[PDB]
Amino acid sequence: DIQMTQSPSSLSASVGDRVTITCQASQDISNYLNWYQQKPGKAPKLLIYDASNLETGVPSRFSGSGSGTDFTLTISSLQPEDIATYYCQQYKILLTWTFGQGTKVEIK
Amino acid sequence: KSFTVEKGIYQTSNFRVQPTESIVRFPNITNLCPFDEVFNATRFASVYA
Ligand SMILES: *[C@@H]1O[C@H](CO)[C@@H](O)[C@H](O)[C@H]1NC(C)=O
Ligand SMILES: *[C@@H]1O[C@H](CO)[C@@H](O)[C@H](O)[C@H]1NC(C)=O
Repeated sequence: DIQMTQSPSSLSASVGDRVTITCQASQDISNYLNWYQQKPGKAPKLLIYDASNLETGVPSRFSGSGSGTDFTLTISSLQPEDIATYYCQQYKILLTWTFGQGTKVEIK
Repeated sequence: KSFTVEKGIYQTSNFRVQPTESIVRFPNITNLCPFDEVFNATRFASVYA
C-alpha cells in the first residue's frame, strides 16, 4: 500500500505574490509524480507531469521540484484567474493508483 | 543355481533395518515475498545503467 499527504489543507493570498504547496509520501517513489487542477466545473486538467516538466500550452508562472519523498509546487505570481482544486498523485505499480487529499486557495 | 546343496556353510545376502517415519524442518518466516515490485512494474531502467 502507498499513502500520500498534502499540506496545508487550505490557504489564501492576494495578487502578485508567491504561493507554495507541499506533497509528501511514506516511501521513496523516484520522481513518478504529477499534479492535476480541477476548477469547479467538469474537467480536471493536467498541469505538471513530472518532477519539473510542464505540459505544453500553459504559461510560465508555475514551477516545482522534489525527489525522494519531498515534493514542492509553487506559483511565482498569483493571478485572479486561479481559483480551483489541486492534487498530487503517483505511480510505480502497473495498477496501484491513488490521489492525495486536497488544497484550497482563496483570494485577498 | 542348482537343485542340490552339499554339506557346509554359505553366504547369500545382507539385511538392513527400515525406517518408519518422516520428518521435515524449515524456518518459521511467514512474510509474503515481494516479487510483485519488479515483474509487473511500470517503467524499467536503461541498459547502460
Ligand atoms: C520462530 O523462529 C524463531 C527463530 O529463532 C524462534 O526464536 C521462535 O521460537 C520460533 N517460534 C515462534 C513461534 O516464533
Ligand atoms: C503483476 O500484475 C499482474 C496484473 O494482471 C498480475 O497478474 C501478476 O500476478 C502480478 N505479479 C505478481 C508477481 O504478483
